[PDB]
Amino acid sequence: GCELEKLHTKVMSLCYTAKDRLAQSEMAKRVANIL
Amino acid sequence: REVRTLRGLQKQVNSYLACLNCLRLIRPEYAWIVQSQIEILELRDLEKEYVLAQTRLTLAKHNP
Repeated sequence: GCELEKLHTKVMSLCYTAKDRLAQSEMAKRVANIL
Repeated sequence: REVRTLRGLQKQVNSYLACLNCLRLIRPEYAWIVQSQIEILELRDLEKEYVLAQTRLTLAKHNP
């Protein structure tokens, strides 16, 4: 799901630091889920 | 580290050498830990743990 969303974001960009930031946000979300 | 200490310090030095060699093998790519950003910055913190161990051993050698 999250990976698919990232792919969609990449497609939007096509038509990356921002991508890295998004990945970091996803990691934070995962950490929150773990908590 | 969790089970017990002391003679594990020399093993932790070997483990730092292993992690440093693995980092040299994988120079441009990042990799994340779970149970995240435990790349190059925390590896510099493990290097600080090694220097703390070296100083403790040198202080220990000056006692006898």
